[PDB]
Amino acid sequence: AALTRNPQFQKLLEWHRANSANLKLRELFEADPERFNNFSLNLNTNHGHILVDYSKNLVNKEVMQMLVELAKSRGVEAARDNMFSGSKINYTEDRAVLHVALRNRSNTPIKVDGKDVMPEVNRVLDKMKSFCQRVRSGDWKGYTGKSITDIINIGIGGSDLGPLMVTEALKPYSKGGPRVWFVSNIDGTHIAKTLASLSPETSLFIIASKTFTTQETITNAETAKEWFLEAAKDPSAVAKHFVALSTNTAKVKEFGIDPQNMLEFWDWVGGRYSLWSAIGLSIALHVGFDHFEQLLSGAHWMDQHFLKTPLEKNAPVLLALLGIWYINCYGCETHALLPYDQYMHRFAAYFQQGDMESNGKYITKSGARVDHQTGPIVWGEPGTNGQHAFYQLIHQGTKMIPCDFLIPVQTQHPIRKGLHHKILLANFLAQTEALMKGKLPEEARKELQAAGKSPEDLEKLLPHKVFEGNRPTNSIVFTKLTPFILGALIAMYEHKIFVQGIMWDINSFDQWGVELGKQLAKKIEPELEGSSAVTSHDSSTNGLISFIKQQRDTKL
Amino acid sequence: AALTRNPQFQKLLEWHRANSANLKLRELFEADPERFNNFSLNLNTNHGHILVDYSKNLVNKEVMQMLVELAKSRGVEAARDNMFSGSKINYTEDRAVLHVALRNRSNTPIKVDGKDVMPEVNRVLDKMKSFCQRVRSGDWKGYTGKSITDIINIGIGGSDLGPLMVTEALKPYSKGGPRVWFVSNIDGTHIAKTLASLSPETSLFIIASKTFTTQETITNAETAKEWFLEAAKDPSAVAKHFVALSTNTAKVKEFGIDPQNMLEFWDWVGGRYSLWSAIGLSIALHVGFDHFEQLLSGAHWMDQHFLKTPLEKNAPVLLALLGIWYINCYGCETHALLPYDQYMHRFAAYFQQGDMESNGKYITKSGARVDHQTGPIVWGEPGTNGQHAFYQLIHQGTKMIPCDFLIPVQTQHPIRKGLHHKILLANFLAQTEALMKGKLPEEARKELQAAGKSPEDLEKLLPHKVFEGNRPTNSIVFTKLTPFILGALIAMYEHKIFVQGIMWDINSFDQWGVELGKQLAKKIEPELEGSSAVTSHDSSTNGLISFIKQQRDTKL
Ligand SMILES: O=P(O)(O)OC[C@H]1O[C@H](O)[C@H](O)[C@@H](O)[C@@H]1O
Repeated sequence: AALTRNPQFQKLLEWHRANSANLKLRELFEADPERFNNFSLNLNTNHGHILVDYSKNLVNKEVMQMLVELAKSRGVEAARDNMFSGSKINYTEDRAVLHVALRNRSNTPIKVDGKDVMPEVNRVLDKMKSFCQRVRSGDWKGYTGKSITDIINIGIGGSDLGPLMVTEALKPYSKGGPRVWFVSNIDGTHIAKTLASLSPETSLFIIASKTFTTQETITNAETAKEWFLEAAKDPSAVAKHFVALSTNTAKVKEFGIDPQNMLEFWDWVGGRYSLWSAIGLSIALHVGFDHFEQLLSGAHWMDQHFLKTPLEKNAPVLLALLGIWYINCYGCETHALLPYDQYMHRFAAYFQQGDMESNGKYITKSGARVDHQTGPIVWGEPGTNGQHAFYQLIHQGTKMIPCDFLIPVQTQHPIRKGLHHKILLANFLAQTEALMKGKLPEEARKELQAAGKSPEDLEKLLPHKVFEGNRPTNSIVFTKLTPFILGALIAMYEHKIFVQGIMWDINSFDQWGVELGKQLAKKIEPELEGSSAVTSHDSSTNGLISFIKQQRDTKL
Repeated sequence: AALTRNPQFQKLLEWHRANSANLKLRELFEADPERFNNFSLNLNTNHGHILVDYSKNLVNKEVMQMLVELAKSRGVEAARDNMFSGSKINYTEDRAVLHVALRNRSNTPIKVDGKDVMPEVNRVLDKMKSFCQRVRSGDWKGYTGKSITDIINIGIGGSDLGPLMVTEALKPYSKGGPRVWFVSNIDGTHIAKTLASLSPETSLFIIASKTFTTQETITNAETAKEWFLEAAKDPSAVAKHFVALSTNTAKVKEFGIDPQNMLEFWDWVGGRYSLWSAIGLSIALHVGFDHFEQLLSGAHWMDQHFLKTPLEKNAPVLLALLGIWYINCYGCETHALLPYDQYMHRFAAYFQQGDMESNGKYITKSGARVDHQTGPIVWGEPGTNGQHAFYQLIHQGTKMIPCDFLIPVQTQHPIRKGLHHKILLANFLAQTEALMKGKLPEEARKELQAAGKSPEDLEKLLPHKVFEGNRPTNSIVFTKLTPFILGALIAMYEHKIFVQGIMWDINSFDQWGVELGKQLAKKIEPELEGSSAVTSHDSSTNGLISFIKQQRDTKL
């Protein structure tokens, strides 16, 4: 595997072995009054600032230099330039990787197979803009002559998580827009509970699927169409109530939607990088096309920051390198995303797909099996909720857990003259300070002494009250969570993921690991029908099927 | 540390070192046709069946025997009896641990300080019943004389997660009940967006907190009171719209709440074990007291199973033991909970608190620091959604991740003559089969050959298409997700957590690790107010505060 054979990596690992035990965050800060200044980036986007403070990490000047040299030796800059120029860097599928084209506001040509993609990107955006105007204005009418009140996105994974997360995060920008609903699970609860609250006369369905063959999405779409036709009783009315977002015109036609009712995207748009494309239609419908364009513009700003900045001062590069340090040198399995923002409640779930489906890989570009760790398990809940759930384990468990804490300076709801946001900010700051500093036995002893505890009760309680500290965090703070800033943040993590994949020599852009489960499910489907025993699998699968058939008709 | 010095543990570890590399799930099933039969428990509760199939784990007869022996020699049987009898097993706080008393339907006396707690448990339950009749019938009137249509639970952590997860899971049982809302985050978005959808005339607030001084909860509660009084304009009207789940009589009275409308619980009720207490009021209001009683009865059934069953066939003990094997022998940091049920969408988040805040610990009963791992990081999303987000990494990444797959046989929504549920079940079954079996080079090769790939393309793609398999799972299948069965499931995991804590020699029932962040936040809060530079912390905390003070003025 290319990483472990790399001499710059071996140097880093050797240094970690010899010296890492001596790194103490409390002491790093005491020895260096300039530590924050030297280990943070303050990015002025001209539409707000993003501060990436990486000073509370187990690093020094030497470590950062070694990490930057490693990025250089792994060819990160050339790989990046190849992505942006439309090279077919998705080598297992022989595809370009061009989510950066979707938000290329500059309109500089990007060629695939000698042909500029920007005219077709811009054509679809124009069509999206026109459609959003028609629906949001009340002009677009349903089959009984009423304006649309509800938009229902039907899709799963990449066709669900982005639009859901973004509409949730940008909820204050949705005033006067139609309601949005997301249906994703094949579990019939999902579509049933949604349809229960809706009228066929005023509901517009958006069928979102790159392939247009995904079982959950097509089944859900068929159920929706059946519910719709039971009321409308007119096949021609489908064109007023269903729109398709796909690359696969043939399958869209087969489902019963005309290409005029389809907004297209392309094979070089990965599903988990797709919200910037036609897949973002439900975002644009909910918040308006203007705000959708600002989302794209913010991503574009971050794209240019990634493209043009020297590695040592490049935000997604530094984030990627810190992650490699913890993954490949410290062996940490996980990475927590902890946004102190209730609107961002689905941000961590989004990056579960974005990170884990990209970099949860084990074969390199050479065909070699990796002999090192690749992508981490991503998880998290918004602050302050998480503090009262799982921070006990972060402070006093036995796992090292790199955390990114995120927060806007300005709240969308400055209620009680700012009291709530003041408290929120205080907790944001205090938690990373606590994780860094800890509490020494001598400090805990004095607290117990002052609390009026007896020598007997004191000694029994003391060790439980000690915080070992030295737990590293990033703090990412931004002026306000606007559409533009959100776009910049999402793109920043997209590029972090890219940099890590290149350093591991894996393909961040394929997903062969989902195929086997789909195949085995198609085999089991027919076996569930009827009351005969199944014997064709291992004894567990067979036994679970027996239980299902036995318990099917028990009237509880 | 006790565990590492235990001879049964050292034997298990030595066996792992010598033999674990040769455990292959495919081979284990091939060699033993009785495997499912001998490595599963089919529990008949008389109100449905719960099948705990642990056969797809990296264990054999000898391993389970070694594991059960370790549980015995770590004192699991004696510790359990001590919990059930009211012994003060929460040893750092000198407290009993009696969530089992809350649902003790048998009413067998359980004594704390020589006094039976059951009369008081039953009195509060009776008051809850009365409250439910009043609100649900429409007899409880708001300040303008109208029936209540909306219930708002205000609370954090254990005062929020349980009621939220259970009302979400039991949504079908809520017919005729008032709508329920949960406000928890201090982030003012949470209360603001909730109150915007509400009428002061028809909304009832439930303030959930032991001390009635918890900062986030009391601040949110005070904001709700202010909004209410803007419309009502009469301090005496508060008593018709605010109730408390608390013991602090004076504070509740000062708030304006009729002390009649305070429902009590006790210090032996841990927050993360509290939904079974007065804290469950919002559940009982939403689905009715009868269904709440069914929830308690399900937990009671599992309590009796845990208490009376020999270890080798005791469901929560076996789950705990498999966890110890993966944590302390294989070194797996995480445990995934994957319910194939949209109604269970908050189940994993609930057990983040239940598990991580319980067992994210590092000091043993003797005061010594553990020299072994304790509680895992718990995470997950409902199936099938997770398949399209992160299962790529579970199948083809570099992490070993024990997963529990959960599903009901019968759906609450059998739409399209059961087609959706048939598909859901097929995926549930197929994913654990896939994780176990993988896909061999010989199988992938035939697929590439059929696809018409060239010799060169076949060779290059082949390793990317192989699934190594040997990834262990539990499958937990149950007749239907009723209130009773849900209660049984929650209690099962409560007791799994308890068993692991005993084996690690830690206190599952305190939470000293949340204290430091609370102290540091209280110090920072007043520092944010004015314009002056803050220099009293480390340079990162100071620099982050400087950025906040500079950016809060910026106009975008
Ligand atoms: O957009 P679709 O063609 O319906 O595919 C949706 C999804 O399904 C798959 O399982 C893959 O995990 C993803 O890459 C994707 O987001």
